[PDB]
Amino acid sequence: LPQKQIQEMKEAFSMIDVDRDGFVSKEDIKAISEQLGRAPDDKELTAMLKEAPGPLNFTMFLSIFSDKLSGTDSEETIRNAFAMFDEQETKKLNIEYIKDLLENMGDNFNKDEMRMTFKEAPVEGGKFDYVKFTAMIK
Amino acid sequence: SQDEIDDLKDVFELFDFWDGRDGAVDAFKLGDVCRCLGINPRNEDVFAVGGTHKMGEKSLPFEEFLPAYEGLMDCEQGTFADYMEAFKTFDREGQGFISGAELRHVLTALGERLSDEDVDEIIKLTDLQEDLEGNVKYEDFVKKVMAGP
Amino acid sequence: RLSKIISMFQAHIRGYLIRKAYKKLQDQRIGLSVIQRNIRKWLVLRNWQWWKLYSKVKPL
Ligand SMILES: [Ca+2]
Ligand SMILES: [Ca+2]
Repeated sequence: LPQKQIQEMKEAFSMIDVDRDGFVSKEDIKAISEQLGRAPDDKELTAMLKEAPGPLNFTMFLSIFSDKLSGTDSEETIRNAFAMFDEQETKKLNIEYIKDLLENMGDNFNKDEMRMTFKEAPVEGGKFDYVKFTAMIK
Repeated sequence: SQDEIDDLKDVFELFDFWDGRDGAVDAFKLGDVCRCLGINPRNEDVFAVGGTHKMGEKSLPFEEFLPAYEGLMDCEQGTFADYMEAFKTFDREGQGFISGAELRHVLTALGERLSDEDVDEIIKLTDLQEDLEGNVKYEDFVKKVMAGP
Repeated sequence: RLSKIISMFQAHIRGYLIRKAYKKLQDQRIGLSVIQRNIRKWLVLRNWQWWKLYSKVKPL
């Protein structure tokens, strides 16, 4: 929902849209993607706009982006949920504690989810900063 | 059994999770599963079969927990009388005191010994207001331990 | 007889510390399931091409 982001994602909608017709057309996604880095292809690019029946109006852009971001638990829940393991309130968690947790208990992570989860994670001094990782995840 | 079949169900998904939720819990934790349900054993659960020194060997599904709970359920739990004639023994002096030292020696040196770290912890909350003499009151300790947590 | 009674006391004691930890194992399941649900939610995002596209335009 948040207005802050309605106000940002409309700005982003202005660049993705290259030809100004007001609808993200496939040829714009290619054009901005060439203009940013290595483009996706057709397999992909066709498939992106086949996630929105009907014309990619700015309003359809908002929709799909929030019928995908809207599931997720909020900020303070994904942190109260890590502090359960952090009994002394040091707002960090030992890297092999959290890895043992995530990898082996509950609905275990597999080695790849594992590898991806810690590719960009906060670690320093053997400590995993979950207030930061949570901001990032979120 | 319908002591609580739908409650063993719950205690079991809970320990199922903590060793990977895949519909099965390690037989090493079968003991501990039954404790969350209101029962107390050891020698006994090893006979309804559970890992005898290890995490890793067998892992049991729901249907296989169901008779092991049944079989433990009417096993042997002691009483207040037992606890207090047992704890008399160590009362040299006749006022209901067993010293500090004497109490965690008779809990870790005997019976079905408890680790010297399970005995710092049971003394958490309970209160175990030790005397100046370093004596405790074994009656209290018996009562408090007895009142569940 | 005395050591058979000491074992049942040890059995009460053992039962006391599990029902205690029960309460804190019950929550940590929800905390652990929330932690894993939402990291799983994120790993998805970043592999979905509209998000990847947005993240590139997000400095420009
Ligand atoms: Ca356009
Ligand atoms: Ca399991």
